[PDB]
Amino acid sequence: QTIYEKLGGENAMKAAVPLFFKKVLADERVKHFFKNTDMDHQTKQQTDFLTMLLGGPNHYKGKNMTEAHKGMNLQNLHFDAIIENLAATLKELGVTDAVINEAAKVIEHTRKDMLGK
Ligand code: HEM
Repeated sequence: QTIYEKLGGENAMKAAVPLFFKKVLADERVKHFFKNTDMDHQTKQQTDFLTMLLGGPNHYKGKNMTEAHKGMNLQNLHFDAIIENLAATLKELGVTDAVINEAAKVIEHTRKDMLGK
């Protein structure tokens, strides 16, 4: 069983990513980083990245997490906000706390790759 399957597979991921962006783009700590972002493109990259990271098909062709956030000098409070919004998204979509934690635990390894770049 992969975390991707536990979350409900492809239709669940396609629902979760725009709901995660709806919470990110409402969060004072991080919404402004997206001011000039093409959000259709970013929906596709982020769906492909999370799907690959959580054990679904690997079709991610984007940048690595240092390149993706290069020159943003992101701080720990920004990464906490992204995790909090993904957790709130998956909870609103009916995922149990155990599965949200498994997913967060994988994503958390990316923190050192993108902070302070
Ligand atoms: C730490 C707070 C974070 C902020 C403020 C943030 C913000 C951003 C922004 C502004 C861009 C794109 C610049 C543009 O193309 O318009 C980007 C690219 C990306 N971010 Fe983040 N991100 C953060 C954390 C995360 C996390 C935790 C992940 C994955 C778990 C992630 C995955 C990505 C991916 C896949 C891209 C796309 C790279 C590509 O287009 O090739 N980010 N991010």
